[PDB]
Amino acid sequence: TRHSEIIKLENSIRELHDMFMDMAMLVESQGEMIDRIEYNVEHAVDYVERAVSDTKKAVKYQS
Amino acid sequence: MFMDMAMLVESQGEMIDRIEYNVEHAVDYVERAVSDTKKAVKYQS
Amino acid sequence: DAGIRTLVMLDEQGEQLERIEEGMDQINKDMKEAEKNLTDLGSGGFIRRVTNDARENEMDENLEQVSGIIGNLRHMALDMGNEIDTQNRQIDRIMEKADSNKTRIDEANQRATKMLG
Amino acid sequence: GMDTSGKQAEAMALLAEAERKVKNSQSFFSGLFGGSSKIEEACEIYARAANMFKMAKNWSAAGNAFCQAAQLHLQLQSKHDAATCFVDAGNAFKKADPQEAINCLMRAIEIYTDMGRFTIAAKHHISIAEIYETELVDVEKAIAHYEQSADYYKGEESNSSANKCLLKVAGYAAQLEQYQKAIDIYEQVGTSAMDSPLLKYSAKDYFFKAALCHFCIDMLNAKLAVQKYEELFPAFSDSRECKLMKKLLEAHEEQNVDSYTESVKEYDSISRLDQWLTTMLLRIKKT
Amino acid sequence: GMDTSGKQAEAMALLAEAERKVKNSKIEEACEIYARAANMFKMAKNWSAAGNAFCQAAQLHLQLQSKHDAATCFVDAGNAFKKADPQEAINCLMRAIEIYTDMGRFTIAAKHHISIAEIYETELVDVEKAIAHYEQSADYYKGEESNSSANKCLLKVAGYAAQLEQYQKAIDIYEQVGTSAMDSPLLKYSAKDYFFKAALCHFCIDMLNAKLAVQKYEELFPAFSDSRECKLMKKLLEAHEEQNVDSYTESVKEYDSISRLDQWLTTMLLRIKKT
Amino acid sequence: GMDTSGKQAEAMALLAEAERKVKNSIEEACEIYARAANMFKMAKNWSAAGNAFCQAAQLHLQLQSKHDAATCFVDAGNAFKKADPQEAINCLMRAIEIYTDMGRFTIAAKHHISIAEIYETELVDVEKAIAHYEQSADYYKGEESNSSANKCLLKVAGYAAQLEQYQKAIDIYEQVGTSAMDSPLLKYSAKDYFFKAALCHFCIDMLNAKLAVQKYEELFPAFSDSRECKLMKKLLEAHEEQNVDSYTESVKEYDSISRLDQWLTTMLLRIKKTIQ
Repeated sequence: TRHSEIIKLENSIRELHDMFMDMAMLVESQGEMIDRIEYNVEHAVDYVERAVSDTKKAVKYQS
Repeated sequence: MFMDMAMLVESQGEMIDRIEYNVEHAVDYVERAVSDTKKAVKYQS
Repeated sequence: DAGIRTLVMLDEQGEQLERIEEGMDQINKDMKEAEKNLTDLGSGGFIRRVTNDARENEMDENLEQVSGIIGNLRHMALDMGNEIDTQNRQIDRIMEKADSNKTRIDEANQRATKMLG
Repeated sequence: GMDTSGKQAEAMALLAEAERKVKNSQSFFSGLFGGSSKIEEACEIYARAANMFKMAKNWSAAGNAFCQAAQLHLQLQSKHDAATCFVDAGNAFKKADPQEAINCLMRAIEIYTDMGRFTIAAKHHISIAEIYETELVDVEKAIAHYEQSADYYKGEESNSSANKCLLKVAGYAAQLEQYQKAIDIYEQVGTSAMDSPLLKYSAKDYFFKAALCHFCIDMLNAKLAVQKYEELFPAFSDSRECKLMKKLLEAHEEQNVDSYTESVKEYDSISRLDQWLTTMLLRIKKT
Repeated sequence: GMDTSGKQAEAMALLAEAERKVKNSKIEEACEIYARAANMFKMAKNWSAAGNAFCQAAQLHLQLQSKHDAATCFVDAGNAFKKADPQEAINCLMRAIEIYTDMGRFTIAAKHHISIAEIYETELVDVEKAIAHYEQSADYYKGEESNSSANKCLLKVAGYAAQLEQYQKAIDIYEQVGTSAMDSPLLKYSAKDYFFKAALCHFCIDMLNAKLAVQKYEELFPAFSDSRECKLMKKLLEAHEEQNVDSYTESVKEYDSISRLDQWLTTMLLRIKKT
Repeated sequence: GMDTSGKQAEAMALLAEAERKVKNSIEEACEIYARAANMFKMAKNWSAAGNAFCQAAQLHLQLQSKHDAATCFVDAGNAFKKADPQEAINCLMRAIEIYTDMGRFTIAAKHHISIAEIYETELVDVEKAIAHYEQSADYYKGEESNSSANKCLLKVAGYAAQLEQYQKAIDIYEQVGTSAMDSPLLKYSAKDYFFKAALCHFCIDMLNAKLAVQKYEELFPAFSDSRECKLMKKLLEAHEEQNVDSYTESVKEYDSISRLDQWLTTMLLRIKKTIQ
């Protein structure tokens, strides 16, 4: 009984820690990816804003 | 480990909320520009 | 308690992620339509009893409690994985869409300067 | 610190430049009609002045500059950036005075909802509710703002988002010595989470809260209600909540104060308890 | 199953219509209709024909003035060939990788490097080109500061080298990664595991140096003592002093009772035990 | 091999083309320089690549562009960060100034974090690194990002306690713990921070530490229930009795109970040095 329960608990905690480390690595990768995506989208929105403003002022000057 | 993960997940949540706000502004201005372009093209014709 | 709070807030984050994915699809479609229009413009025991005293008894039960709780913890932990795992894929997907978006506007800008000259 | 003085001086000089530019803009309009360029340029000057004042740590000057920029740009019939400038002014005033922030955010919400931008309006409503709760004891304003934001989010098809607003409203109602509303919200949230695969585990706790707040209205009706909960979520028996509730009921049945106190102390020893639970327990002990 | 025949016939008819249209300013429409025909074949689930149609559509797109969409079409053609003659898939993915690197997007290039390496090693038995691809991906990722994926590639190549008896590179990679993890507050708990594996690999070179290596690891990372893995390693090291098979066999059985050892771990354990 | 030499030759040709085109006298030169810098990076030539990126950024800024010019400056800085810390520092400072002018204060705080990180790890620098950390924390606090601000403040407090007096560390730990008291997630760590404060006082003198721990116990009763309360009481008794043997016994027992991070043990040894 002692061995059964002790090794069962050891296996449970080991699997818990394994999936937790896997999830932490995945979460770090996700954090890097989302930081990149935020940078990319901020740059894209700034670029499109500048382009549309430039087009508006150009058409106003020409019309 | 749980405490560190909790803090990291909260930071990720704030990151996501900020990205949501930026995207909301982006879509708002995109819709406004779409309306302006539609009006301009319709009236120019 | 911390596990439960993390799971619930991760569920909220996942719903928000789906919402922002819908918003990104809306952005893509609207920008494509605008560009097209603009182009068209142109377990048995846990402790042995060294002494027959009450101090031993509760130990077993105590230990048992933790054991049982760990069982529960298992599902909790596993559950978390699932959620985040799914979210993973979603993020990758949006990347490609985002790329296309910017790419298009790039040439669009050039067009706005190429025809005017 | 030379940095602070230098930043203040340059910000003041740029703000004076903006003021003189707006002043002679009217003269130019009357004389030669330069156009609308002068107003927009003054708008960017005011925004830069506000940013430089913020970098100088003078929040009041930044807020004032944001207000002037908002007014000047709104005169050009551009309401989106006007509301953005009101939001900036409210953020600036947040450190100096938390009252002008309220009206600035109200105006920003009105502008945003004029165009159907309900997301920003709801977020600003939540921010104003939080500001009211932190500053003023008038929980009614926070409740109104929170329920308005929750209604907007429900109209936005945002699931699992207004639920937090409903939970906050329930907590406020329970704190305000009004129980039926909080009990109803708690039970509704719990039964909703029942069908949620993840929130179901937490759902049981919500029931307890309802029962707890249902124990202030009257003892027996709460006890009976537990059965209604117990049948709904039989796993609630496995949790310590059933044992705690039944033991408290048994202790109160015979005015056994010592048993009540000992159980509360042991439960706190297992893990720290929240202020809400302590207040509920104290109020129940009055009987 | 008449549905497959119907889809094939519809896709062939669409391809014929595209060919007539292109044969009849028309470059853009020709490229678009060819791409639509390729997508129709892909929908029909004819992997060979769909891949051929999509690759000729990619070529015609290259005939059209575009680079970014050209790279996207190249990578999509490589994915389509994934379930076809692997040589064409590999070559098209090389072309897409080169185009992406020319555009400066190194992260996607390294992701495609990992993809090609994995598909090549899993399908074909040769490993050297896959290791080279993984190394190139790690180089780009580290140059771009993508620590996670570069470290994953380094770990993969280290594992392959250890499997290939080139334990020196594997132990060096594991040691550097583990000390870097020690530097960072995060992932340190897992890094010791790498040391354990590395320590095992270390014994493969010789026996007497195992004691010195474990002492160096202990003094470098004192908490590594708490690892039951280190206790098992030292027990087995002491047991190996005598020519007895019962000791280490029972030891590995007992440890496996806790968690199931990885197949590679069991293989290297048997290798060390036998000789 | 062939690849590096060919890519280097192509980059040289691109630089020559851009130089002659500018001599003919504008953006096309900027894209040519950017492509040449990408060519150098592909060649793995860390040198002459960050310089090319900086030159392209300056050329594009010549027409008042800031966004993409700032991005290219940051790229040059990151490229030179591994090769030459000074060039990366200059590029990061330029990016910080440009983004502060444009209002991207979050980017400025990130660049300050990077500068402080390189100063602590790459260079031998503590004062400027501490100043950069403080500036980044203030910027993040202004941008409603308090987690990184608290982390940087804790790091600065640790550094100050290590090299300077503990008063700054005392204030930082006390304020952080008080803020975390109400915080539900950070509450448990709050006690730890409070605990640290006591240690910071014990190094200075026994009376100040005693008064501080009494104040914390009265204000925050939970700290009493933790093992840290008993450990601090025992250490206080050992110091008061001027019997370093008891201090040593308590330290060994506490180390045996749980592992140490090599910092608490160092502080306790320093305290043992002043016990006399």
